[PDB]
Amino acid sequence: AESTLGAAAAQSGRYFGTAIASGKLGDSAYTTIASREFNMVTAENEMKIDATEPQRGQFNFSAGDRVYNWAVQNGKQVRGHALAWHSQQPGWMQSLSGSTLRQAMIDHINGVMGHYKGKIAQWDVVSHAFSDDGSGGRRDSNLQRTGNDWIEVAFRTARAADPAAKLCYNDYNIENWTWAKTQGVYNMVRDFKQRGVPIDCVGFQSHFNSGSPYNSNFRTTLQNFAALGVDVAITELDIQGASSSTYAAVTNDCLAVSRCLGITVWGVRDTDSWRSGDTPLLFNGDGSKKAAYTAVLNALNGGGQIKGVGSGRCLDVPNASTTDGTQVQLYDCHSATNQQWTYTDAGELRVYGDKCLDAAGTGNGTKVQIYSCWGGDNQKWRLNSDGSIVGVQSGLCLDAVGGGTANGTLIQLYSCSNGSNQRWTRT
Amino acid sequence: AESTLGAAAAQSGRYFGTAIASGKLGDSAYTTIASREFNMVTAENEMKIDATEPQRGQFNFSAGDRVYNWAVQNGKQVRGHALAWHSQQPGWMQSLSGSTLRQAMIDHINGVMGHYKGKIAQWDVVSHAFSDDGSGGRRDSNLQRTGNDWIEVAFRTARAADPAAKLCYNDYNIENWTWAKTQGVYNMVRDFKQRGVPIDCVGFQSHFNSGSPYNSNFRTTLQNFAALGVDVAITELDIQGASSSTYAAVTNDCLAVSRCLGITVWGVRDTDSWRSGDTPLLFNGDGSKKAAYTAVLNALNGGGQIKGVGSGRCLDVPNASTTDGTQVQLYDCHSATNQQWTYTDAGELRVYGDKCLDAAGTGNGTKVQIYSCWGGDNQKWRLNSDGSIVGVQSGLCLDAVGGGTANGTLIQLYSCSNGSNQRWTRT
Ligand SMILES: *[C@H]1OC[C@@H](O[C@@H]2OC[C@@H](O)[C@H](O)[C@H]2O)[C@H](O)[C@H]1O
Ligand SMILES: *[C@H]1OC[C@@H](O[C@@H]2OC[C@@H](O)[C@H](O)[C@H]2O)[C@H](O)[C@H]1O
Repeated sequence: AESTLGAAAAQSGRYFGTAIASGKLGDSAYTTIASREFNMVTAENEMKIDATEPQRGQFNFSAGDRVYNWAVQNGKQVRGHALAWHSQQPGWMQSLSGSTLRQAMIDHINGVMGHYKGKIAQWDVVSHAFSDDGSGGRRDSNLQRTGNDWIEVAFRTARAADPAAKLCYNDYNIENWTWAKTQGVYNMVRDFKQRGVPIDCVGFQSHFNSGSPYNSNFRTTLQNFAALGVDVAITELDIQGASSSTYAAVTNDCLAVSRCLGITVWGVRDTDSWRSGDTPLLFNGDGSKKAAYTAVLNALNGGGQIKGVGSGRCLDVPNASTTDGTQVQLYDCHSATNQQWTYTDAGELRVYGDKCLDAAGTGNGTKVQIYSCWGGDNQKWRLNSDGSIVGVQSGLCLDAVGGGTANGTLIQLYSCSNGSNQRWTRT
Repeated sequence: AESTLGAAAAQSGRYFGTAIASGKLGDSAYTTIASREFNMVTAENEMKIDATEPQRGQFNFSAGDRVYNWAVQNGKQVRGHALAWHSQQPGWMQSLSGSTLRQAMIDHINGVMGHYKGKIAQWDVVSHAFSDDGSGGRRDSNLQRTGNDWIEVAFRTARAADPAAKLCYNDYNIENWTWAKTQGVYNMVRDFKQRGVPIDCVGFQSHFNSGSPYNSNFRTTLQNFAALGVDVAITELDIQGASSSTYAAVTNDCLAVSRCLGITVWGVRDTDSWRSGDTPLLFNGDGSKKAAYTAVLNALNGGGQIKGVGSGRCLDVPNASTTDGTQVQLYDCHSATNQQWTYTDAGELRVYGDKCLDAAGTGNGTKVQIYSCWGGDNQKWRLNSDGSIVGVQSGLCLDAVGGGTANGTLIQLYSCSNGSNQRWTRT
């Protein structure tokens, strides 16, 4: 299969997952998308320390089990997150220190993994243990204060608790190979593999934004870790603005690494994101597939003028007008700026540099025209492999009215039918 | 004098107003912006029929006076809206028809205008009375069903109630001259003037979006009505996406017509808008001035490479790199693509076509770099006449670190100081 992300990833033995929030499982729109598109699930918060052990020695898996059960019942594997780290610790653990904390860490690992023994594909045993100060050293936390060997102990503890799960070390800002933090983690994992410390995978948060941009060397980082004899996984992927090229680039980086088990995006819809202001996911708040969704799907499946297949004519702006509201048409192809369209990272089809292919509404018969670019979803489009061009907001296809093929035939939105008047070739 | 919208508009004897919502007056950010920028106020809902006459014969001005008092206390004039129309009628009026409704309409006009007698600059006596069906005729409402002369009667009643107020007929979709609706309204106003019916102005909602685009013939529309002997006013202006060129065009249309009294935008911040999803106003949710704000201010005030004054060097992307996160610098100006910036309608400074001048943060010293364009406010800039370039999200100026002038000098964000290292020209 290749119409959904998970199924597309499965073609190469990989998975495409998401972070599930138990509180959203009652949202039909949410579950419809999540059950259909992903085959791997990570509990967004339900399996963390405070959620699973609210009081010292008192475990609770009500929320964790609901996420786990929803996942397995809907055909998805699960990544456990997270067993031992400085963040979101319950009040009682935050106050602990020394051997007492070290013992509480061990007890927590045994309790949680024991509850889910043999049912978890991957466990983020330790996460966010390194600093961002630029030294490439450990983060100063109550756990780190118990001794530099706490991470190694956590992993040894984890292996014994559940030998069937892949044990991962997860962190962020370790994607760019030139960063000190990336090197610090690399050296630790290398040391671990050399000394025989039980670690099977390294998780890369992959939280990209202009403050910590994606860089092509992320593939090199993944390959360098894979060379150490550990699998790698993109664990919390989200990209500020959801650039189509960047999402495709990250997807292809995993596909280029044999040991990359799969990719998980941190959330379903932008409105479900912990960073919603950055609209960093693959689905909009209304549940519509974004331009980035198609870019990712295309990559997973192994994937100028815009000419209509049925007419042989090009998408044209009448008389090279730059007036907002000018409906586009079909016209004999020729070298002119009013027939030169540029597909942007945001999913727009631009002309003249700052004018956007624009849908004047959302239903069948909607006029498609040029309008000043401003970021509306009615100005975003998905370029499908079959040649159809679908409006993000409407979910409708660019359509040459009535199947017309002569010069002057107007363009509208219309239910996709795979008709020749809805298929386009880019040159 | 020329630093705020109202003051700039006053330089041509006009006003620049907004719609005020009484329920938002407790918001310090809201009132700070509103009090500072506008010299005309329209109550968004507080002076409508249901808000001023909750029961037949029982008037209530608690809501209206809160808006009125705030306006006068802050030096603004007031546009009354709206006395007789089909929308937002209280239940008791919705139940009326024929002569009973006709008298209730007259009583309402007398009651409300009497309360505000002599304190209102303009009153939208009747609003939204024409149909959008293309016939150019009247909208079917209980008022229209009382007789075609209801509008005339409303105006005659209003003149007698308060001879000091300018009486306006307000409507939408009457901006494009070619529309039947526009001409139907024109015919009515012409008839009124010819027969001596008291009408002093025509208000144009000016609600523009790709579904009902702004058209340059709007200036001829304004001119046509002005020639009838009535003033004109842009009453509820908002533009989808807040296109800078469109906002400037509309502003210039009013500035070109001597009888255009002024412009009112329908709201303060995008988040306050009745159509917030179209981010159609001049201020963002966090209260920052958008690129469109500067476009309007510039227009009211009379109306490639980016060289730094003093250094004489141009904004340059190091080694013509296209890598996200590359900090920009100053460098000898030369015909190169890694220079050549394009200011878009959305307020971006683009390079390479799809890369955006990007601020990785909001404080002083913030790195200014290139990043994929996605619409973030940290990618929007305002080009001031003094030569400064201010980041919309940060409110800080593009700054050449340490006042450096040699090649390699990095660009950052920094509190505006009018220094030569924060002044740019184009070129
Ligand atoms: C990676 O970063 C995202 C983390 O998830 C968030 O943690 C804080 C919660 O408030 C938020 O809802 C979560 O999405 C995740 O645990 C890290 O590993
Ligand atoms: C012009 O259009 C906007 C109208 O104002 C809105 O009316 C409906 C309310 O729910 C909304 O809050 C208002 O902004 C105005 O009255 C018309 O003249």
